[PDB]
Amino acid sequence: KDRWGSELEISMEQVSASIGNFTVDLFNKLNETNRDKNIFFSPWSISSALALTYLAAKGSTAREMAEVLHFEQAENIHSGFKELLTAFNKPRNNYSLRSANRIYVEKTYALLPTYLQLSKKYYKAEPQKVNFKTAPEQSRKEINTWVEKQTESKIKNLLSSDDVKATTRLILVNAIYFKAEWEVKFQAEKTSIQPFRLSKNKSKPVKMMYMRDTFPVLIMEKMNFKMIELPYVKRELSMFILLPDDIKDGTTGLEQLERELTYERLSEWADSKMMTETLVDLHLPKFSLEDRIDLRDTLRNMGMTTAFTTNADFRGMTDKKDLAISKVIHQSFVAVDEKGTEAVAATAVIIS
Amino acid sequence: HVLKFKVDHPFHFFIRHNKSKTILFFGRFCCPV
Repeated sequence: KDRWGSELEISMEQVSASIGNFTVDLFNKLNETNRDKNIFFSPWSISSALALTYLAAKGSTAREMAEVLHFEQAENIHSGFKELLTAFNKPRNNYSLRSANRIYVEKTYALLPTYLQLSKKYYKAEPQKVNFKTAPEQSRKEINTWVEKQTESKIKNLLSSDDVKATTRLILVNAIYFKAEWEVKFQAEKTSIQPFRLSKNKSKPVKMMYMRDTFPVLIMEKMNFKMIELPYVKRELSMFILLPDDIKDGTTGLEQLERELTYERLSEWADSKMMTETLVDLHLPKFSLEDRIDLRDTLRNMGMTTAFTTNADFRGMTDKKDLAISKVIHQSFVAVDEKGTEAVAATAVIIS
Repeated sequence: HVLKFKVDHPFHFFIRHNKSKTILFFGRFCCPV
């Protein structure tokens, strides 16, 4: 029967589905303002940090978070996060994948022992006492140093001076690091400078990688796009790319795609039975992106409001109703080249 | 004949853990550097 295995796979499916739904909702919200900019984030990192926060949440504070983060269909969302974390951190020798969580707490501020044992259980987050009251900069620096260590030195200064203050009582941090070679690597010899068209009337040079090989491709004629899967070693992870057939609008060529984007659509396309192995002439830019944002305003616009107010209820971790989220800092990095991809991010939920 | 897949204009991309189908990273690339 293996009802234990079946249950835990359902748990994991719940969190994966939540993260997918949250990814599209978050992108759609970020896109409303930033229609013409690069966007890059780790929804795993954001959701993990906010799930560790959700663990402490009660009442309408919790209910709002569950709705925005899509935790509604789960009796124990924290179990799914635990099992996914365990899967990602499973020891291996063929590529790098790891994620970690940590609780930074004001040394004077006592947290409920139930919260700490559940945080350790589900998120492997250990509490570290720090002096926020009379040493914010020393506390900020040690946090940034941990994040630096988890991100292979790619995120060296996650928190700024404006983020950590004397009023800060708790900082819940997630980090994720990924680096893997492609299953089939590009030959640098075949890389050449080519135009990347930002629009019908604008282009810039990029180093364009090239290979001819076989990849899963979905051709969606009636929606004028194609999608390709680019496996990393052993196909345990892949990069999916969704490309409109041309630039057929007045901006990026993504207007229609972004208007019609849903997780339901994204999900069924990615695993479509019509996505099949196809010999392709693949041209892919060598590119890198960095991003940093305080998601507070974004999350409030999505419906997570109470958590950022004086009425916030985090009595899952404390007996005092004196805590509220001040900031949700997220920083990300990715580098795509001929050998593979490096991707890394961190999220700090700052509570005062 | 070979299918042309030329990524020389804006696209969406994501990195997925395939067994669980979890999206670990998501982005849009529309603007070099």
